[PDB]
Amino acid sequence: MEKLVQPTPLLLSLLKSAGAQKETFTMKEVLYHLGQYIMAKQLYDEKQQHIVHCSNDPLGELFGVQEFSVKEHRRIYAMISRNLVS
Ligand SMILES: COc1ccc(C2=N[C@@H](c3ccc(Cl)cc3)[C@@H](c3ccc(Cl)cc3)N2C(=O)N2CCNC(=O)C2)c(OC(C)C)c1
Repeated sequence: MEKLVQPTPLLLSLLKSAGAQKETFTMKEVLYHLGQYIMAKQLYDEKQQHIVHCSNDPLGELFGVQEFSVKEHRRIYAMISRNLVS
């Protein structure tokens, strides 16, 4: 089985803008919708497309960074865990 987690308000709002419909998700579902948000907002770098630019988007406040690479899975997981109801 997989644990169902509960995104805090800001993260949840970004997930729902990407199409998410519920309030609890597996981590796989959180990541998927977050990736969809990034694609929709065109936050990825044009030239190195694994790089995500947050400096001009609310995602930047949420995570607390300016850029991250989708290769940094531990960093991304950490940023998400900071934004779950404990
Ligand atoms: C070569 O370009 C790529 C390569 C891989 C990813 C990626 N890889 C996936 C991923 C990344 C990190 C983790 Cl921890 C798990 C899965 C997933 C994802 C999930 C969460 C976040 Cl915050 C960002 C991306 N994520 C994506 O969402 N992708 C993958 C392919 N299909 C998509 O719809 C876009 C990618 O994401 C963009 C949105 C930047 C771009």
